[PDB]
Formats: sequence, C-alpha cells, structure tokens
Amino acid sequence: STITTHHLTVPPGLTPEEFQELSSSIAEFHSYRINPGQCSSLLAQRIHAPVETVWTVVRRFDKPQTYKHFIKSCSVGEDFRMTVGSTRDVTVISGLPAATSTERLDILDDDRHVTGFSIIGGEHRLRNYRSVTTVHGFERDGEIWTVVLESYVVDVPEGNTEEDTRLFADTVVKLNLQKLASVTETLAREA
Amino acid sequence: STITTHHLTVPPGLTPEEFQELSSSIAEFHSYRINPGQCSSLLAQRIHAPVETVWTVVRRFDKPQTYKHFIKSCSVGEDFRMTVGSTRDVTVISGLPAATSTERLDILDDDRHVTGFSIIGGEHRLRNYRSVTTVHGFERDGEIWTVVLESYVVDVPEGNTEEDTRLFADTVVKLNLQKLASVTETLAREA
Ligand SMILES: O=C(O)c1cccnc1
Ligand SMILES: O=C(O)c1cccnc1
Repeated sequence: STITTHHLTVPPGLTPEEFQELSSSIAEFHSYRINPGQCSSLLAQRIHAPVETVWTVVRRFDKPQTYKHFIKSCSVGEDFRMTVGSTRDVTVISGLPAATSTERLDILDDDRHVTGFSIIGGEHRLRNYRSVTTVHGFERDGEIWTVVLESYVVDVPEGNTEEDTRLFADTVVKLNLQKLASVTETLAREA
Repeated sequence: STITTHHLTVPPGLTPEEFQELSSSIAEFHSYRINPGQCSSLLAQRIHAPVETVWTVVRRFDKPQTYKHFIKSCSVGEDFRMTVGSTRDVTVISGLPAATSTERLDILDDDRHVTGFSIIGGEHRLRNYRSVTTVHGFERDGEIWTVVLESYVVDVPEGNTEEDTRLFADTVVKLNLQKLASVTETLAREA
C-alpha cells in the first residue's frame, strides 16, 4: 500500500508553471492510497474558456454524453437531484450487446469546482473505478484560461498488465477531456 | 441482398455542394452489396490541408497509430512492402488482455488516393469488417481544402442490434478522422 505521487510530476499537456500553481489542489483532490493490483493516473487539459463555462458542463452528472464519447444514453431517476450518493445508468458504446454501467456521484462542490464518480456496476473492465475532476481558473495579464484535471484509481483485472489497463483508461479520459475542451470553447467563442 | 445507398445521402459533416461533387466517387468506391446481418456506413471529414499532405498519412498502412486512437502498437513483416495482400498486426487498446488484430491491405491507389483494409483475425466484435478510405481535393476561388471519405461494411454479431454495432464502428471512424484532420492540419499549418 502506497500513496500516489501525481502531485510531484508535471502532467502531460500542462506547463511546469501551471503545475506549481496546482500542486496543493492535486495533493488535496487527486491523491489516492493504492494497493497492489490497482493503478492510478492524472490527466490534464487546457481550455480557452472561463471556469464557470467549463464547470457548467463538467458538473452535469445526468448528461455525461455532452462531453464523453461512446455514450449511447444516460438515464437517471424520476426525482433525480444533483446530490451525493445519487446514481446514473449509462449505456456505453462497446461493440457488445446493449448493457448499462451504474455510476455513483461521489463529490459535488460548486464552490471549489470538484466532482467525482464511481462505477458501481456493469463495466467489468473497470471494476473499482473512481475518478475526480477539478476545474481551475488561470489569469495572466488580463488573459484567462482554464485547466481541467481528471484522475482515477482502478483495479487491474486478473489477466491484464497494469500498462494495458492504464492505456485504455488514459485514452478514454484524454479523449473525453478533448471533447470537453471543444464543447466549451465553442460555447465560449460563440456565446 | 441489397446495394448500399451512401451515394444518395449527404454524409454528416459535408455540404450538399461537396456531396454532389463526390457522388461518382461514392458510387465507385463506397458502395457495397450487403446481406441481412450486415450493416454499412459512410463518414466524412473536412480537412484544411492539401490532398497530398492528407494522403501521405492515410496511405501509411504500417503506421495506423499516427491518426488512429486506441492503437498500442503495429507490427508488419521484416521485408514489408506497401503491396495489396500484405498484412499488419495491430494491438488495440481494449481494456482486455493483450491481443492482436490482423488486418489485410485490400486497395492502394496512389494516383486516385484510394486505400482500404479488412480485419482478418482478432477483433470478434468486427468480424468481416472491411473499409475503404478516399481523399479528395477541393478548390474555390484559389482556396483549397480536402475531404476524406471512409466507409465500411461489417457483420452484426449474434446478440447485437445493428444500431449498436453501427454506433460503435461509426464512433471509432469519426474519432479517427478527427485525429487525421488535426494531425494533417498541424502539419499543414507548421510545414
Ligand atoms: O469517465 C469515464 O466514463 C471513463 C473513464 C475511463 C474509462 N472508462 C470510462
Ligand atoms: O479503422 C479501424 O481500425 C476501426 C474502425 C471501426 C471500428 N474498429 C476499428
């Protein structure tokens, strides 16, 4: 059992100067105690849009399809409210027969721009998956931009190397963060 | 048994005027006779780069990782030459235990900018997968751009709707074409 070290390495796609401004947030929100058989990763994405524009999309637990790829549909309860412990049923585009991943909302902090979720049923390739996404505003000489950080911890299935699990989860997260950027930059450029 | 009708519908992300310039090419290269239990799709991507810049990337059968997502590695023979009937072994990022998809190069026409491949082993979700990619130059008042068209035909696995198979294959193709655009536009803007 160890503690992750995401707060001591510059995540790809981030400047060292950006990283050093984010160190405390990475320690607070993007650290995990990991056991053997588990792996963890931290991904970053710079977005040329204001923080609240990005957050408004990131915080919509009931509409992951807005920025995530491979979502066929997302269903929530009839009296769903955006509250910790609530769940969503996501239908992922797998090439396999129709199914659903049940996901639990773990964190929602509208003041600090933190959210996170856990996969609690369905996707057997990501058993014990848990992620946290945070949104951060930057300013330099009157210019503003945003950085989104997303980390996860996950169990490595029996009969898989860590390096294959990480490579799948990283690719999904990185692609989703790219879509988040395009979606919110379009919104920023247009609105 | 029917003939696909990709040449009579405007593919998403294409203007009707672009489509009507491409009708003959869609009929020649992006038509398939499909049997029940099979589905087919045509995808388009506009790229702001010259045709040969895009083609140089599209034609590299031995380096699909340059524009495709989820590729861990690609291996070809020791005396591999870029010739029809040649194969490549691609390791796809599945979240599942390491494996390989064997893919056959079906077409290569450097004069008409046509290529295509078939999956001939591995990916059981895409049995009988076959695609064709063509690259087309456009000009308007001295401005030039490119359009890439990619179609496939594939068997729908037992225990799957067509709509789930198509949605997976379409998402993969569309995402790959997006990467192709970014890769080649970067190359065009920079070089
Ligand atoms: O955020 C998700 O839904 C996700 C991330 C990594 C892998 N699979 C799913
Ligand atoms: O082009 C590919 O490699 C591909 C396209 C669709 C689905 N799976 C793979």
